[PDB]
Amino acid sequence: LSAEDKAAVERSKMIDRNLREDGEKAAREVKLLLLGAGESGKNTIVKQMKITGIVETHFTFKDLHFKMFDVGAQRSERKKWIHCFEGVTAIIFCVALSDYDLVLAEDEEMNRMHASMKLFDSICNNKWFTDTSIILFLNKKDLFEEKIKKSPLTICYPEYAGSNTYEEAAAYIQCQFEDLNKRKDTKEIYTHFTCSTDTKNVQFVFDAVTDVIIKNNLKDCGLF
Amino acid sequence: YNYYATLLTLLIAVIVFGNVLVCMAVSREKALQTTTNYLIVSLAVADLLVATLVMPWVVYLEVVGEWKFSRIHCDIFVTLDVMMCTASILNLCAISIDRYTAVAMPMLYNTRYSSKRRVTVMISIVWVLSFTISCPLLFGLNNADQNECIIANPAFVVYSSIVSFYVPFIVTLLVYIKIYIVLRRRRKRVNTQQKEKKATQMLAIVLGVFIICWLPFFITHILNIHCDCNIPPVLYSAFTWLGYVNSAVNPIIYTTFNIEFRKAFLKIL
Amino acid sequence: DVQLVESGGGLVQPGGSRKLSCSASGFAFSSFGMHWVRQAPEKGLEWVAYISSGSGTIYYADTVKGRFTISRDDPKNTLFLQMTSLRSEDTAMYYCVRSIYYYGSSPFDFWGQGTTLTVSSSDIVMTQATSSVPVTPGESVSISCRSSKSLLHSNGNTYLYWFLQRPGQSPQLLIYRMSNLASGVPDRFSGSGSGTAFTLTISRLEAEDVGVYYCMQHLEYPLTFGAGTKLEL
Amino acid sequence: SELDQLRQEAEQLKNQIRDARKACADATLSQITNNIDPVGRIQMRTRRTLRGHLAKIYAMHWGTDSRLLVSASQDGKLIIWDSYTTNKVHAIPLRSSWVMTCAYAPSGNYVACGGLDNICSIYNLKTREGNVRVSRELAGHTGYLSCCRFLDDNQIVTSSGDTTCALWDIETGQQTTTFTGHTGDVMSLSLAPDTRLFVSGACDASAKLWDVREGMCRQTFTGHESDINAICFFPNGNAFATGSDDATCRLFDLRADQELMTYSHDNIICGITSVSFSKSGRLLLAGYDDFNCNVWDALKADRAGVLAGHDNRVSCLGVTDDGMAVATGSWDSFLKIWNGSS
Amino acid sequence: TASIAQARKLVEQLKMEANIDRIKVSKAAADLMAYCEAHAKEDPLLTPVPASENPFRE
Ligand SMILES: CC(C)C[C@H]1C(=O)N2CCC[C@H]2[C@]2(O)O[C@](NC(=O)[C@@H]3C=C4c5cccc6[nH]c(Br)c(c56)C[C@H]4N(C)C3)(C(C)C)C(=O)N12
Repeated sequence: LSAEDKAAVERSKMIDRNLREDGEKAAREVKLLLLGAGESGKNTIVKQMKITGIVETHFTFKDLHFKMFDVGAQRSERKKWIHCFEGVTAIIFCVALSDYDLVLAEDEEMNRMHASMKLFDSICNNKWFTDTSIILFLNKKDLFEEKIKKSPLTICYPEYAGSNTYEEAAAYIQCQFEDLNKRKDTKEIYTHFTCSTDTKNVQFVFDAVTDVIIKNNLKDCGLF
Repeated sequence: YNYYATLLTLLIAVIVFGNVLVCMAVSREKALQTTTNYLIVSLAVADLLVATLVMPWVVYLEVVGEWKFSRIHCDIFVTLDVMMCTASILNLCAISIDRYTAVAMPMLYNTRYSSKRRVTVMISIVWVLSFTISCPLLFGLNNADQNECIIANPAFVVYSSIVSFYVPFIVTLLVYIKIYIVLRRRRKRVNTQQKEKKATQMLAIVLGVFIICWLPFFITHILNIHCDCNIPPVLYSAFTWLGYVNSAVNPIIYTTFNIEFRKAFLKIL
Repeated sequence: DVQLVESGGGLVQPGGSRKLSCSASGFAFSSFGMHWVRQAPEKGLEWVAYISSGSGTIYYADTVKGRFTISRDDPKNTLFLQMTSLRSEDTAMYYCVRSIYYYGSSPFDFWGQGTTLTVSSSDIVMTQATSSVPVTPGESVSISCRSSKSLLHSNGNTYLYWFLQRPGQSPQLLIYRMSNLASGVPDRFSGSGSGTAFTLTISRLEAEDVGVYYCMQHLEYPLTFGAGTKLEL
Repeated sequence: SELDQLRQEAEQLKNQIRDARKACADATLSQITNNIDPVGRIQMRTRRTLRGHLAKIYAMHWGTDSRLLVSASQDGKLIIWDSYTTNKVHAIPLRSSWVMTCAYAPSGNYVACGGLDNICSIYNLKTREGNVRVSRELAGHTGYLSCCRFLDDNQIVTSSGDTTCALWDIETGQQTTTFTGHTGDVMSLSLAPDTRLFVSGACDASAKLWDVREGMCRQTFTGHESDINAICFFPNGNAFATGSDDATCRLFDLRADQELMTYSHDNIICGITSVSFSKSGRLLLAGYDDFNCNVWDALKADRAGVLAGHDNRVSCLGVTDDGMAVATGSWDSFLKIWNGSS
Repeated sequence: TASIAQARKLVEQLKMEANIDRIKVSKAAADLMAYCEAHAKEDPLLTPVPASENPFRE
């Protein structure tokens, strides 16, 4: 083995060392997906937590690196790039509560809330995310309380009891997204009501991600 | 007793059958190559060493009732028997620490590179400490006669038993309790269920089998010295076999109950 | 662009300790494998030491073994040669050389300006047929170089390197691995040969082609330069 | 008055061009290849197992010298390999970790890679410094880039998710020609050997060949019922081979202007991540995402061999210019190199 | 007027492709088969090269 060849192997060993170290850093940071309509309060979470194509936001809360991918800018078909995101810890899924009466811009036959549920049904029941838990945020809590009194939730749902108060309707909206989940043993939905406080939103993500990691660890260990 | 020998022969097959399948399954499937499973392989390999290097010699001794082999051969047999059994017990403490790491400090266990380093450290410590404990026996501190070769020095066994069995058992019992405390607390928080129920079942089964099998034999040795009272020989023999039975039961308790491993069993069958 | 400037030396008593510092700027210093080459006044080049990338494998020459130590600091981008127990033979010009190693790479491509350290008072023997040939610009000149050992390795390429050193200038790579051309050399230079007796053919000489031509082997350490062919216009 | 008037003339032309294809379809390729000898079992062993990746491998391209190969991975690292000696030549830290494609230049100087970031970053390998820097960050696409093939050191054709292919100028850093013909997300690219034409299949189940000189859709091929993921040319440049999610590879011909063969088996229902050809073109290497690669016979549609050494699904496989070895890269982070044994 | 503009381009594009002259499959199949036969010996994957000539050795 010549001197040029031996030094080339020595270079590869140096490449191997740096590539293994970068992979160790990549394992430590927690990837989490972000799906939203784009006008449904997804932007509000990204600016609060931080304080075309993919948008990457890096934030650290408590001894942990969070990597977030904002993939709502791409208008292409999801089927041919969602398989990249198979290995991911969670899926933050932003849905505004104010979208129940507002009609969708492109076709206006279907409501915005129904369109978000169609997006939720695709991502949740996807074959790539059979084990990846989803974190669901209800963004426009403040606006929803004012709007519900003016306009009831009956316009969105043919079948609904008609309570027309925040405490029970919001819980029903939470129930509707959870019911769309077909697999309940492998993946669990973590619903949250987004508030203006910056710490509270990041705290729920840290709690949920830690909970999801323990589930992955216990499954690998075999106590499950 | 020839009839008593026949049932013991069957046990040898059971230990080999379970342990060989689990070791082969881990190598074939990348899903079974995770951090905790590597320590389970260590236990399965240790059980095979009990099944092959230790078990026929124990069976043979029961039939003849007297040590007919050379004096040097018995010292090797005593050294292997103590080391491989200690390796099995210490592996369970290693699994305990590994499982506790996952729950208490999830960040360390999640990262693949750090977890791989832990497995190398854990397997090294378990096998070397078992060798260290059995190292004085190899030199010749077994004070047996040439006719019948049994461990006859009481002083050495007391110190050895504490490190081999008692100290990990205190750790193993405490660790699984601590794991159960977090799982019980987590269950209450979620309620304020199927995964938690199975997890509660697994913790009781793991500690239970270890207490049923290994614990009787070691209790007798301490009890005999303190009481200064005679005990029948059969009791030592019976409890020794019971401790060996756990090696047969070790793949079933750890590997079989997990859902992913069940697919590997179907492929073999 | 890239620049290697090494300083330190010029007045050392024999037996003293002089530390040579090579300051590297303008390139990724951590990737390259550094070489120290020494050139005595009006004599051929000799290889002193090599450190790989990352300080993994450090090779020394037989004459400088045990007396000289080569060190590199990667954040400050500085190459240090500590020279101890100097002799009368150690009066030479030390060049800081950077080399990269991969498939298709051009090692020994960039060369330091050089510092003069003067003092007060087995392997592949690379020989060349002639020492100085008077030639005119515009005609084809063939400089030969005969190796003692066959430079052809089992992988396929023969590791002979041609270096041009102008009067009062630093050497430069112009042909690496006997067939390929470096970055910046014109296509008038062409290396040929087979097995042992390698040769270099210039198509057309110019004013910037005058100098001394060396032929370093690189099959195995120590690296051996031949006694170079001086060219006079 | 005009919307439906042109919708009926469009369906008439479509009907008028399928009758021409049928009329010139007296024989199939299943009839002109019965008299020739079969290929036999092509048992290719795993010569090398390029490892060092810690994440999924999306694309890999070969070199002109048939030795170096470039790999695109999920971990944000573009690694140039040495297939013979198995040692890393380079490993570029990428700005985006979602690199869907990568090519190696025909001269060996540059390497391009784009992904979900929608920019095909062209890295200069043979540079004066040590590290491999960014020559240009080609920007202007709206969707994800699925291929970035090189015509030469100055021109790069790129396929994107915004239903447009674009012929980029590397020097100026701007599109010189934009190929807007598809209604679905474009997934493949394949340059012809004479570098004048290129076909690219999209998610509208259609492969269109564009000329680079004029810039318009020369021909349009149909027949698939699902999305076309990977196309490569037969080494003439007269036929390409598509790969769809219906477990069917078709052999469209450019002069015959229709399909020749249908490479589909009953037991496979999975997608076709990558298609490739040998130097002669007899073996059609197709990479299925049921964890292995089937060595199809191009002339006879017979599964000559199976490359079954990958644990996870093979994504990109390429064959060298001299045709020596086929390197298949799967999502288990191993670039196994396969070669026949005598 | 977006639908009308798209329709005009699609109709015009189809007319262009229709004018392209296309040969028979039998002639086209024979030419593709001819390339395979001509370069059958050169191909290492079709006919496996010996290990000495093979750059990839175990
Ligand atoms: C320890 C003494 C008190 C028991 C003694 C004895 O009194 N025997 C009477 C008949 C059977 C025989 C014995 O049990 O059978 C013998 N072997 C054993 O009892 C083996 C010795 C053991 C042991 C001794 C000291 C420290 C230890 N740490 C660990 Br973990 C073990 C261990 C495992 C345990 N294995 C399971 C049994 C002979 C066949 C070698 C023996 O030594 N026996």
